[PDB]
Amino acid sequence: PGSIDAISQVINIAKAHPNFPIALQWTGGRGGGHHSFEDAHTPMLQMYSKIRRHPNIMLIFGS
Amino acid sequence: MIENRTMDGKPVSLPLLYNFNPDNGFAPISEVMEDRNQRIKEMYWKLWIDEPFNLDFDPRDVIKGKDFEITAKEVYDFTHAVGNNCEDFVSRPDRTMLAPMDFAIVVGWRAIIKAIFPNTVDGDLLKLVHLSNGYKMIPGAKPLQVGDVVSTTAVIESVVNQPTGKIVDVVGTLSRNGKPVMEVTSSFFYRGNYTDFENTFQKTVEPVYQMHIKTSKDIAVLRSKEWFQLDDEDFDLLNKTLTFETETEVTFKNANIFSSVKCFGPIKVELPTKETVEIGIVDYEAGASHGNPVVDFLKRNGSTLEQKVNLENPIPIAVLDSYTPSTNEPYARVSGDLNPIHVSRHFASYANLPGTITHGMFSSASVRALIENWAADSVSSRVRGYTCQFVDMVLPNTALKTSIQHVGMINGRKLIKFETRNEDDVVVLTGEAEIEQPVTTFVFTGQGSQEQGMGMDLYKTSKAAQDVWNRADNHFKDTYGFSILDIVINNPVNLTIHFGGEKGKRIRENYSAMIFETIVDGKLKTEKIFKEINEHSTSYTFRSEKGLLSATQFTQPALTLMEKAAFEDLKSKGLIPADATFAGHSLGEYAALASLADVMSIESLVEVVFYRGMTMQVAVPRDELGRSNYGMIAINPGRVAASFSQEALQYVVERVGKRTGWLVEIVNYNVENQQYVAAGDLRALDTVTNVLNFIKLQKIDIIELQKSLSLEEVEGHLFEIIDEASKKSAVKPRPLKLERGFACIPLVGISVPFHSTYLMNGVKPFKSFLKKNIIKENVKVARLAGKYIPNLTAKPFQVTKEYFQDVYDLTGSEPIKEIIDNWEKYEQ
Amino acid sequence: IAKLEGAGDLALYKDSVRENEIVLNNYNERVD
Amino acid sequence: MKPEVEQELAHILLTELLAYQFASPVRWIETQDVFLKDFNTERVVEIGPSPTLAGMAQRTLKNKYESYDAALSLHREILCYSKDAKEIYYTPDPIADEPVKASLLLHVLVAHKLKKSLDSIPMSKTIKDLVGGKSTVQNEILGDLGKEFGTTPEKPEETPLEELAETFQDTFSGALGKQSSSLLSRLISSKMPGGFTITVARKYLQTRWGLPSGRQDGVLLVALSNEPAARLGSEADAKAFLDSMA
Amino acid sequence: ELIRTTLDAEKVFTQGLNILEWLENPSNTPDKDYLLSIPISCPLIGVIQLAHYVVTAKLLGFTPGELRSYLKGATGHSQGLVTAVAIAETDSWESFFVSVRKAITVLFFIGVRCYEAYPNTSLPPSILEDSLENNEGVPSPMLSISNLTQEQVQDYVNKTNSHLPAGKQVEISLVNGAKNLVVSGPPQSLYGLNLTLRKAKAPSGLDQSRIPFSERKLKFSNRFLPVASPFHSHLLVPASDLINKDLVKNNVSFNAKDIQIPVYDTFDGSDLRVLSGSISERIVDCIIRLPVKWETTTQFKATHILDFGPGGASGLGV
Repeated sequence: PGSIDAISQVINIAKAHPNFPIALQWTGGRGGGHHSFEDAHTPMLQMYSKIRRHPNIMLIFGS
Repeated sequence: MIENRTMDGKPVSLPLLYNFNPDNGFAPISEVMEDRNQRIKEMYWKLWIDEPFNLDFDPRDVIKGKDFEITAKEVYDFTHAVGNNCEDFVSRPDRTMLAPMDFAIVVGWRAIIKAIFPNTVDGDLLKLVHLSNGYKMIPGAKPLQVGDVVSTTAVIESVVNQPTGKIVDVVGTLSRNGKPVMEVTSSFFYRGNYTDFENTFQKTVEPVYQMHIKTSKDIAVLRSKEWFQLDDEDFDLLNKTLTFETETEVTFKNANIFSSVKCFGPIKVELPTKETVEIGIVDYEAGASHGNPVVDFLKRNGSTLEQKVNLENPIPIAVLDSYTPSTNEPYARVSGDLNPIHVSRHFASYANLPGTITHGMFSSASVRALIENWAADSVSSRVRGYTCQFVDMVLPNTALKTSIQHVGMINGRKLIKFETRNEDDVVVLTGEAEIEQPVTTFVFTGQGSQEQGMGMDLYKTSKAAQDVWNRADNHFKDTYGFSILDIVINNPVNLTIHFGGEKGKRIRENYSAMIFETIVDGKLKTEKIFKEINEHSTSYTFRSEKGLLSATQFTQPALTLMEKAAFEDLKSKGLIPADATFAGHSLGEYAALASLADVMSIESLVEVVFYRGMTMQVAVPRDELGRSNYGMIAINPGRVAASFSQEALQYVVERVGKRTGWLVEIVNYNVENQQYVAAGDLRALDTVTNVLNFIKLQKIDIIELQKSLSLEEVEGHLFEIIDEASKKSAVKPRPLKLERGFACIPLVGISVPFHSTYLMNGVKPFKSFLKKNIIKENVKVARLAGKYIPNLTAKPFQVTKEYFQDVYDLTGSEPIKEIIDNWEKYEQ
Repeated sequence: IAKLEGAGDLALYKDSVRENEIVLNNYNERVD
Repeated sequence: MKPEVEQELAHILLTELLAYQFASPVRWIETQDVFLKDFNTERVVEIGPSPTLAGMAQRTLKNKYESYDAALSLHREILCYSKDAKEIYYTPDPIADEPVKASLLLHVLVAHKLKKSLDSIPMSKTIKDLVGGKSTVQNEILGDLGKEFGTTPEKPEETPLEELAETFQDTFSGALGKQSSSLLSRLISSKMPGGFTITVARKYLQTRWGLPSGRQDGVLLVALSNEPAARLGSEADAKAFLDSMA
Repeated sequence: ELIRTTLDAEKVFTQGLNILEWLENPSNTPDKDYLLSIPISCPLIGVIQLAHYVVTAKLLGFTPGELRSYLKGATGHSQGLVTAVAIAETDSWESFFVSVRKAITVLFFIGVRCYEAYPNTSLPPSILEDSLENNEGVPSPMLSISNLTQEQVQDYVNKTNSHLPAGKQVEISLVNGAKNLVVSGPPQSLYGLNLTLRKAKAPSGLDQSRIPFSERKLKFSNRFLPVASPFHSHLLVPASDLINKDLVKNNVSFNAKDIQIPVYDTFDGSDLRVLSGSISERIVDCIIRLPVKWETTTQFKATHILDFGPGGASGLGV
């Protein structure tokens, strides 16, 4: 996911399939290749709490 | 029947007596009525007045209360009781604590209420209704401060028996250091049947009424009236303004017929100087009459000094919810209105009231605190009079819903009108307030915006504009043979005046009289403007390219009228404060003085400003066609460099003049370090736009490299920068197209250096023209002093030596210097 | 825009509608 | 000084001030600083066709009167005659079945929780704007939209109802659901359709006006936002209610 | 009783303090504008806390001493530090009303003496109608700025305080979160600050998803609080001295040996039980003078936290 709205869309997919593992590859705009306009930190601080409510989401940081 | 809530704790007892007659057994109990009203008074006297009890004192006589020192303690308490939060009453540092005007009743009460106690004004105090209370600040007087010692004096105005009861009208006068501050007006009602016409009277002070005697069948009417005594019978009344300061004693014999009518007072005339003088007395006396004819006359044939004018549509200000408190003990503590019907359930029940009712004065103060917050932008001093009608009674813990409306104007004061309703939707309070507008300055624009049809929207609608334009247009038609309205509406390219006929020869003599003075090599040189126009001339044509409305002599008076007509519309709607300060920018000053100080007539104003526009057309030699060698540029000294100030420009420009020997000066000081205007020789303006084009790019900071680094080498540095631009700008085509540079923009159209020393020469003729058109008699000093801020001296106009001295230093006038020399015309 | 053009944070309202026209051009290129 | 004389001299001075006025520079800096400072003018009125001197007063006030004004708590008004006439003169100016939209339902749910009319809420406005004060009601609205539409965006009280209505419109299908159903159940029973319950109230619409299930719900939701509150006598009146709502 | 004993209370408490009457008979209750005033709202917010601590203790079949034995510590935000220190004294139902009496009297002198120091005056209606349309509250001496770092807010107050003279200057008063702040000072001066902040905030219906992050307008809330005094401000320093005097007169002191859990000072975060000076004098400084660093306060470790405060969901708990 690029943005907060996309992180919300991932959470909703991991809610729908609570046993299925889901690697949430969070990337900030500072990444090489096609990139977002997003900070690496700010959106994680806002959504981390909500993400960790779902144990099937394995949370991977890059960029 | 006992009151426990008294002045000194010692409870107070009303002995109500009743005859028990067992012989009459249907109705064995009968109230003793003999000296019932003088038991009820004795009780209320213990509760209200602080003197030895005595009801043998004449109502007609003056009542005087104790001197009352205001203290922060008292004012603090009072404001919490009524719910008045306004900042002016809180103790902050520096500024002094004000008292609310409501506080007047706390000072007044012991005096005011004593007026309903006498034997001759006999009533059941338990059935007394407070009908209406009012405050009225005497004009000029500052509101009550916190150190002040305030004398009171109250006077019974009317005692009048009506069918339904007796109405007592009292007028309390608060005084500080010998002078009146405000009048408190209370109307009380004793319900009953009174036939006490011996002890009934009316002793008003009528509002001042003025008559302008214009005609001879106005003077012939006044001479018919027995009551118009003059000291000098031969005295000439024609074109005089008489003011009648009149008071009317009236005794009664019946409900409607008066036993005796008496009107009397000085008749005053306004002198040329606007001081008043007594030249007469009103002395009307009558027996059994139905009217005061004197006041009936002056109402129709005269006018009051102030006139309320209603807005087209009332404006809703707010709809607010005050709440009456659970108990009426705290209002009663600060006020000294210990009236038992407000605190004691038993006395309330004995007066047939629906409960221990809220004091009316509490409701009045409460609502006046909302008027003061929503209509005076929470500034105490602005609320200037306030008058309350008590309609229905209010019980504790009620939800009052007051609707406030701006309804009208009176001589710059807003005319506020409110009503208050309870939850049942019943009117409880109604009232009015006069509220000053915020401290105001009017500033009249000068030349620049001069568009076709300017001011013509306001000429369709406004009666007051129409007077201004129609008066001016008729003066210009009969003096200079053109309509200024045609010019403003149609903006023609050419305009031929014709000098045909009796009326044309007169118009031609007006153009031939107009002279200027220029420096022509050697000396001053008197000339006729319009040199072509001589006694054999039959026409004269005014030409432009674009339109005559952009030709200064037509622009100058158009612009000035637009403003005078805008303003006279405002004044007619009541929107002009009496104390407003004013200034105009350049030509602005004329509009401003015609408007706020009636110095000139309309006819004289447009003459002067036409001659001004004419003198500022001809002062420069412009040989070629409509093209001169002078101009003027607008400078932004912030844009050239952040450290470049009004000390930098005042040097650069003074040096460019002293160096190149070409006239350049700063003429407008507009906005500090942001807007100046320089005017002079177009060449010397082309150096200044290059010298400033230089210092922008070069970044050489005058103040840094000025007195700090190199002393009197600044002149060395600068003369170098001047001489490479100066001798580059001397080789242009004779009438040099002037272009713009980072800091400096050229003002298009302006072809003359007005506001410079260049036309200190063309002043004698313009001075002599003002002296014809500005008469001494039309100058009211009161109307200029400390209000008019001239352009010459940016110092509020004053008629003192230091002001004359200061003018001489800027002007070098001999008619001024000869006044300073013999400033002992203090001995007339 | 029309409210604020009645008279910063206007160049931002302008490139928010410039940007929507880039996307909108792709959608009606897709419908074609 | 005798008034006759004071007048003579004022006449002289006034004549000389005007005479020389065009032969000396216009000191409008010092002038501004006389009426802005030494009179504490709370209101400058520029009489003139354009607003030149009102522009100049605005710029002069900002440049060197920010710290002076704040320290007197002196609010100042700069009014041109040409542009601000209304301030100066005091004259202001004053049948086919369709499942319910989210944009209506959201409007009604918010309108009902604020005790306010279905048009006094503009849709182009955030939930934290409408109840800015009380934070309890804010969350209580978010709790209601939570039950009603299920899944919300992130910070829904920062996106305007207009904008947020769309985000719901996608994954919702004209379903009244938990919260809205429970609000209508109260509206009918608690108000005085004295005997006629939901089924009897629905059939009336469907028979008299010709409105099936989808459109039926839509009318009931507008009834919830225009709650009668006052006791109403009989069906005759409660029929006249449902007529005005439809 | 405390209105009669105080020299000129009755002039402040116009409509009295008979809270029995107001609850028994809702219609003889005063108006919501009197009740919000700090003289009558301080002590009554004390009551609502102590009341919740009662209905808690009773329904668990505890005496107040037994409930505070299970507490590992207690603390309070702003004026709650008074009903915290009172709970740390309590023991049995009989010697409970002596703690309550002590709490209420401290909370009554704070409410009285602070009103007299800096009273809330009427704002011009121009200011009021401007605040309501731009979705700041009714102006008040207390401005809550959500979603800005303490550093970012302290800039906007230095800007604002540059133009203002000493006794009108605003200051950060509560530091509730990293990005939750409350600025105290005169309501004119705070309206000043809200102008500076209107510049810097983004229109809510903009969409900044396509702008580089470090060029986005910051998206934040500023809102006047519904209080009537500026707590934790230099404005109230006059009162400090007069409350210290009117506790010695009502014979009210909190002593280290009587308070039997740690009570967390709301500035340092330290324990009150460890002090050289008067505990009562410090609890006044902490409400009147000193700011509230809530993070350094609530730096104790603990599995559970009980919020007795007013507001519930809206309260200090959440």
